[PDB]
Amino acid sequence: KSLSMQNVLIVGVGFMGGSFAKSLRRSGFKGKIYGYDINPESISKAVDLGIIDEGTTSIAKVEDFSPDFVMLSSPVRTFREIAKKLSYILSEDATVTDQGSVKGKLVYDLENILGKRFVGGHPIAGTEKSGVEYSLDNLYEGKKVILTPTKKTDKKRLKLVKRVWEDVGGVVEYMSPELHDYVFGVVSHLPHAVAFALVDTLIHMSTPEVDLFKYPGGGFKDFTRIAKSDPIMWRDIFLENKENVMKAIEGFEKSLNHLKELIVREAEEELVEYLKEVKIKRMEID
Amino acid sequence: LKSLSMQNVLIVGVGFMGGSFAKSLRRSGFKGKIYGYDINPESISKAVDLGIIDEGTTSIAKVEDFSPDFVMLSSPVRTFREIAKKLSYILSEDATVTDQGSVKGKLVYDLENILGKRFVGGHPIAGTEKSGVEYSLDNLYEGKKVILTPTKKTDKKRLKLVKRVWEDVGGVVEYMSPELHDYVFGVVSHLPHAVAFALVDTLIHMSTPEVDLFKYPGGGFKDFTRIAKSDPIMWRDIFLENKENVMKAIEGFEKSLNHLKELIVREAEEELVEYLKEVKIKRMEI
Ligand SMILES: NC(=O)c1ccc[n+]([C@@H]2O[C@H](COP(=O)([O-])OP(=O)(O)OC[C@H]3O[C@@H](n4cnc5c(N)ncnc54)[C@H](O)[C@@H]3O)[C@@H](O)[C@H]2O)c1
Ligand SMILES: NC(=O)c1ccc[n+]([C@@H]2O[C@H](COP(=O)([O-])OP(=O)(O)OC[C@H]3O[C@@H](n4cnc5c(N)ncnc54)[C@H](O)[C@@H]3O)[C@@H](O)[C@H]2O)c1
Ligand SMILES: O=C(O)CCc1ccc(O)cc1
Ligand SMILES: [Cl-]
Repeated sequence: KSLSMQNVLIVGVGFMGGSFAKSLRRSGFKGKIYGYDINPESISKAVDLGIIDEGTTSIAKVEDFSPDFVMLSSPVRTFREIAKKLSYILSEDATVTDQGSVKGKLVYDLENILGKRFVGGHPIAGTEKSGVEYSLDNLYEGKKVILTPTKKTDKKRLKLVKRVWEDVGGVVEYMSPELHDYVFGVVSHLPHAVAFALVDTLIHMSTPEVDLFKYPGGGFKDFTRIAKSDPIMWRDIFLENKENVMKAIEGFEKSLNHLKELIVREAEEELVEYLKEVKIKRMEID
Repeated sequence: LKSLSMQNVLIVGVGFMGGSFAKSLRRSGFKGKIYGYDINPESISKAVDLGIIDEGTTSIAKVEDFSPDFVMLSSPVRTFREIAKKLSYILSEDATVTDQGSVKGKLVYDLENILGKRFVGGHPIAGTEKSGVEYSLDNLYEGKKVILTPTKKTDKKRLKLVKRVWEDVGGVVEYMSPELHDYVFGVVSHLPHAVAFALVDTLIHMSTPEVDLFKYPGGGFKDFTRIAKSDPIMWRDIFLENKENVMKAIEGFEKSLNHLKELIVREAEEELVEYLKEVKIKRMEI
């Protein structure tokens, strides 16, 4: 009947932060939406789009905003040092949460830094776009949002963050931080990794007279979609989820090694079978 | 008048590509007969029902009553040889045979050995992961590359014919030796298929009694693996027929993947970024 999120801080006002801010307003949130960014232009473009009401590039200026709900949306490796400043600035009743692509250890360090204020999350929604000029107001509609509560999580804040994601249309599901990094190490980080390595392959396998990038129409096209992926976002994911990424890369090698042994032996029905399972499983999801 | 040059067309393999060929031929104003040959009698009746072929047969002998002067081989690649042996005597000396097979190389020379002057090797760089005459399109080749692989033995009159025919359906024709062809598409087509298939195979064997990874397709897995729904027989044929190149391509890819793994393990922040930045190469886009 009447609610309690006064002032919302968007930390890192780019594509995800702006999609959050826009989505939230479009769901009928009527309080303040503020921005903190190291880039004055991220805040400038954002204000000019009516995406935020006001922002800054001083973290100290954030206290004048009195945020009670903070969404972290910069690259994941900026989170810890930002949480530290925030822990001196934020009211004990503020809630802090995030859209970072990695969870695991990060969620525990952030609980430790921010005490009971922290709830880890990750919307599985993305279109590989960069910058706030690209942000959408319906990005989260029908998408899984994963929250990663731990024994220490404040239940009410868990509930508050969950409601909020539902208001922008997300479908919420809980996972342990560790399980999240495994699941997404395999389902998301590993595919990006092989996409980057494929692009690298075609660079090294071109000759001066033969440009392999002239011939995308035979299966490579979907892979070029990594053209748009942000190199700093991915460097940060790869390092922060290092262990699980190595594991996922190893399982893949395992799969690729099998397939190629089938090719070497010049199998036939084994190979056909292998391809047949893969088709069947990949069709199940679409 | 002009097309006394092509009167009776045989499509061998009345599937997605064979039917897309028949459909584009008709659409471009071909008035002659289009016949079909397939070991699957359902391919034939479906093609006739859909107005894609006028008549067809599952009996190779029958093909002689059709009197074909232009044959487009559209079955899985490893059927071409045995089929060719049947055609070498069923077909007129004045007939032309060409193909849409995804591999060239040795198979081109073999087919000019069986078929003589009749044969011209070809490969339209068009299509999708779908199988079956039901998914045939009438505009599949428009503005797509088509690679013809003439040799020192190719009849020049038949080359011009096939080339013209690909142009009448919207194709953009260029030439490659049969060996360069198999190198190029080994790397830009066959390798991305192997990699997509192995990507799916990875989620199968990294799933667990604690988690079905197929439940989370939205972080990159889906987009990158459409082509893993491709047809198992077609791909088996491709991997075996072009094995020396597929193996070289896969090894080259492992060299790239290993490089990235290396940058990740030693947390080489700057190099990683620069490796990922490779995707911003102009060569690539759209
Ligand atoms: N597909 C996706 O784009 C997607 C999906 C899920 C999660 N995420 C997560 O969203 C977060 C942000 O991603 P994005 O795609 O919006 O990126 P983006 O490149 O648009 O924006 C990042 C924004 O954060 C700002 N920023 C960078 N360093 C900062 C710092 N030290 N302090 C304050 N601000 C800083 C940048 O100026 C930019 O405005 C990441 O944690 C990422 O893992 C992205
Ligand atoms: N996008 C693509 O799917 C694509 C693109 C370019 C080239 N190709 C090539 O085109 C050919 C056909 O591919 P498709 O995707 O149309 O496969 P498809 O499965 O749709 O159709 C192949 C057809 O050949 C028939 N067939 C199988 N063995 C046969 C035999 N021994 N004799 C006669 N018919 C036989 C099948 O019954 C089927 O009707 C393949 O050589 C493939 O490499 C495919
Ligand atoms: O599905 C795709 O995008 C690849 C289509 C495609 C597959 C094989 C081939 O030889 C040419 C084209
Ligand atoms: Cl192409």
